[PDB]
Amino acid sequence: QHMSGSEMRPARAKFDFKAQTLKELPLQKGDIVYIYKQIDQNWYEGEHHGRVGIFPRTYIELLPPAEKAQPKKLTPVQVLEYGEAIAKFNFNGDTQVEMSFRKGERITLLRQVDENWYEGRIPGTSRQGIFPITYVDVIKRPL
Repeated sequence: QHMSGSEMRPARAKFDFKAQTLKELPLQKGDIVYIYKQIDQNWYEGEHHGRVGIFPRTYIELLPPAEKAQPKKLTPVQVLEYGEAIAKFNFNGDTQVEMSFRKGERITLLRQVDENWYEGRIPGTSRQGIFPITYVDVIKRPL
């Protein structure tokens, strides 16, 4: 609400730095530090090993780049699957709203118009149309 206290950023120590004063704290190559406040353009301040001090920004890397694609693991939720179906009988429509298919093509279930009618499309979205359920066979209902 106040809009103050920006979040710190993870910085990586490019090299090791020896503390010369109490304000300055020691840093070792590879040591990760968090910059909660920038002392100056040439000096940065952050926390390391539970300690706080200052060091030349030229010795650390502010939020280093990520070479990993970052798969973000996975989750059982936030998922979806399209339904599958196959025509039971050859079908030859004569209208744009009505598509055509043979007695062996796969169909993607989208939704049910009413009870005996539904909308579907061929994988890849090549064709789309409506037709009676009694003329198609379902393989897997949508979740």
